Amino acid sequence: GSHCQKTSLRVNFEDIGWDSWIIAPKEYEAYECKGGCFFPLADDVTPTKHAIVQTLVHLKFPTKVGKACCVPTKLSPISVLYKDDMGVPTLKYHYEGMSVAECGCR
Amino acid sequence: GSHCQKTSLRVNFEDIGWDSWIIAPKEYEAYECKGGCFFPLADDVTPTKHAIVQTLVHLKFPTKVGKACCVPTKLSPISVLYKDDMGVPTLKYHYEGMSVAECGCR
Ligand SMILES: [Cl-]
Ligand SMILES: [Cl-]
Ligand SMILES: [Cl-]
Ligand SMILES: [Cl-]
Ligand SMILES: [Cl-]
Ligand SMILES: [Cl-]
Ligand SMILES: [Cl-]
Ligand SMILES: [Cl-]
Ligand SMILES: [Cl-]
Ligand SMILES: [Cl-]
Ligand SMILES: [Cl-]
Ligand SMILES: [Cl-]
Ligand SMILES: [Cl-]
Ligand SMILES: [Cl-]
Ligand SMILES: [Cl-]
Ligand SMILES: [Cl-]
Ligand SMILES: [Cl-]
Ligand SMILES: [Cl-]
Ligand SMILES: [Cl-]
Ligand SMILES: [Cl-]
Ligand code: NA
Ligand code: NA
Ligand code: NA
Ligand code: NA
Ligand code: NA
Ligand code: NA
Repeated sequence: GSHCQKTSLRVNFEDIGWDSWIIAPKEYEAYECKGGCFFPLADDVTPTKHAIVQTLVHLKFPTKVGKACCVPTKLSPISVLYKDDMGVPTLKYHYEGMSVAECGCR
Repeated sequence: GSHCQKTSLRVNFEDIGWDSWIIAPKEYEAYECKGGCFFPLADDVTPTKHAIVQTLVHLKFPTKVGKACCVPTKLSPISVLYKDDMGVPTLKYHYEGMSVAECGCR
């Protein structure tokens, strides 16, 4: 059963070019939503009626319409130590939208 | 600029096998979110920080991590005339989550 779930994704801030303004941490766990949104669906997929309808339409017209996507439905914040406009290391205690909390078909 | 926007998708309830319980309408406009989530991004894409971070990581490791997805971020309801458990045509005035209102990279 390769369905929509949260899997591991470690993100190094230097690789994405954010080390120019983020001092710490060097890496953090962002996770990622991976998996198919096809039927039969599952309980924790938590689909919208539109993703269900869209998946059905994709099944009958695969070349015209795409299928639903496994995306983050809830995000959690992290804390980062960034450079202030005057070079002062300032802590952003709740940097929102950085880590995946829940996944779902949308 | 092939970016994340709302495009047309007409859904026939008979094709998706929902005509067994939905009397009317035969078809309705559900729309769909289509388009790339790559950079440079746009204003109405309205990305989360995780979709931005994920797209960056995808750019540097295309085979390990997938990119962000263009998905519905807000849904609108429709009205359907369905069969009651005793065969009575009943109107569901607000059948939620059926039509796309806004799109975005998630
Ligand atoms: Cl299965
Ligand atoms: Cl199902
Ligand atoms: Cl829904
Ligand atoms: Cl939902
Ligand atoms: Cl297919
Ligand atoms: Cl397509
Ligand atoms: Cl979100
Ligand atoms: Cl706290
Ligand atoms: Cl904060
Ligand atoms: Cl923030
Ligand atoms: Cl462009
Ligand atoms: Cl951008
Ligand atoms: Cl965000
Ligand atoms: Cl947002
Ligand atoms: Cl690519
Ligand atoms: Cl992949
Ligand atoms: Cl939604
Ligand atoms: Cl009304
Ligand atoms: Cl209602
Ligand atoms: Cl409803
Ligand atoms: Na087709
Ligand atoms: Na997907
Ligand atoms: Na999200
Ligand atoms: Na790679
Ligand atoms: Na997409
Ligand atoms: Na949605």
